[PDB]
Amino acid sequence: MIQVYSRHPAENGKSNFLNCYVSGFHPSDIEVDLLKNGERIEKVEHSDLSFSKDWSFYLLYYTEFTPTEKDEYACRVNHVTLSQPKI
Amino acid sequence: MIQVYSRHPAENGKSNFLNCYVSGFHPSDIEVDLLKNGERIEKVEHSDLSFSKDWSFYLLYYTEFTPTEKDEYACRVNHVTLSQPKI
Amino acid sequence: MIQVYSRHPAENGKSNFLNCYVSGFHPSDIEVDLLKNGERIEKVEHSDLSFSKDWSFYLLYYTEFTPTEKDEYACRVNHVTLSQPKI
Amino acid sequence: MIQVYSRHPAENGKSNFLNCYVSGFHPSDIEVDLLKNGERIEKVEHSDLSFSKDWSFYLLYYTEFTPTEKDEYACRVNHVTLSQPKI
Amino acid sequence: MIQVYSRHPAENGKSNFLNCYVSGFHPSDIEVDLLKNGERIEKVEHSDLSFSKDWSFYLLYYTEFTPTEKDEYACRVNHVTLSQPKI
Amino acid sequence: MIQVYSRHPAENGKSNFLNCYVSGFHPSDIEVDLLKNGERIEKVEHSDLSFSKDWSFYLLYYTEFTPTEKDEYACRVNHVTLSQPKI
Repeated sequence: MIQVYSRHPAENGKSNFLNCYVSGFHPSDIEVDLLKNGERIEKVEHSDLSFSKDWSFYLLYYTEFTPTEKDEYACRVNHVTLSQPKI
Repeated sequence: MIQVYSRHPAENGKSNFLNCYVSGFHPSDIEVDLLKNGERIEKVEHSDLSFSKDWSFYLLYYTEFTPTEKDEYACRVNHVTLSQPKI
Repeated sequence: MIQVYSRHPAENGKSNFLNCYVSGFHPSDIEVDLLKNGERIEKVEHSDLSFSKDWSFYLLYYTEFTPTEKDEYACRVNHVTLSQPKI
Repeated sequence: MIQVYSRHPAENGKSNFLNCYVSGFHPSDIEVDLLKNGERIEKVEHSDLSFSKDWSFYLLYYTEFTPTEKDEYACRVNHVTLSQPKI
Repeated sequence: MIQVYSRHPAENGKSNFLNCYVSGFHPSDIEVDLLKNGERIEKVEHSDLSFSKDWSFYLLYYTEFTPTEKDEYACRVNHVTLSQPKI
Repeated sequence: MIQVYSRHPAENGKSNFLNCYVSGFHPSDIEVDLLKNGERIEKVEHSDLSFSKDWSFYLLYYTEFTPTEKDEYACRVNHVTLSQPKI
């Protein structure tokens, strides 16, 4: 007998907002599961749940890397109000 | 006997809004599952749930990488109000 | 007999907001699990849950790395108010 | 995996022979069985294998029991030979 | 894994022979069994294997028991030979 | 893993032979068993294997027991030979 009681009442402005510049590897809210709720299981073999192997931002082989850039970031944010009254 | 009680009452402005620039690898809200609720299972073999293997933002072989760019980011946000009254 | 009582009532502005510049490897809110709730399980073998192997920001082989850049970061944030009254 | 190896090579003159007088309750070679060889059985309920309840040779109610008998037992057995050579 | 190796090579003149007089309750070679060989059985309830309840040779109620008998037992046995050579 | 090796090579003239008079309660060679060989059994309840309850040779209620008997036992046994050579 397994009983699970999961509650997530409220979320306000969870993630990734009001950003001038976002880049790169940013996966979010990803759920990978096997036999999350299991009862009376004889066997389970050869399970592979590897998310990734190698993280390399710059991987160059016999390369000539010459980027020229002049980037100006001038984002403006005014009067942002977040309210979560709870009674 | 397995009993699950999952509640998600409210979400307001979850993700990825009011952004000047978004790029790259950003998958979201992805669910991959096998036998999430299982009862009286004899066996389960050779399960592969690998999400990915290799993350490489720049992967170059015998390359001449010469990008010239002049990018100006001038986004403006005014009077953003988020309200979640709860009584 | 397994009983689980998990509660997450409230979240306000969780992560990654009001940022001038975000880059790199930043995955978030990722859950990988195997047999999270298990009862009367005879055996489980050969489980692999490796998230990653190698983290290398700069990985170069026989490379000439000559980037020229003049980047100016001038983001402005005014009058940000976060309120979470609880009664 | 259940393996049963039952051998009964030889029987010679098993029972109830060369008898002058046999009477009464003598049942023989009676086998009563339920699920003699069973594998992976979830449940089994309300099994009744009672052979008998009450043994009463003389059961009399308000009876007048007056038997007169003159019985002579004069059986003769000569030169009975039992041979079971085993090589 | 259950392995049973039962051997009964030889029996010679097992029981109840060359008897002048046999009477009463004498059942023989009676086997009553439930789930003799069982593997991976969750439950088994309410099993009744009672052979008998009450043994009463003389059970009389308000009875007049007056038997007259003159019994002579004159059985003769000569030259009984039992041989079981084993080599 | 349960392994049973039972051997009963030889029996010669087991029981109840060459008897002048046999009476009463004499059951023989009776086997009553439940789950003789059992492996990985969760539960077993309410088992009743009572062979008998009460043994009363003379049970009389308000009885007049007046048996008259003149019994003569004159059985004769001559030259009984039992041989079990083992080499």
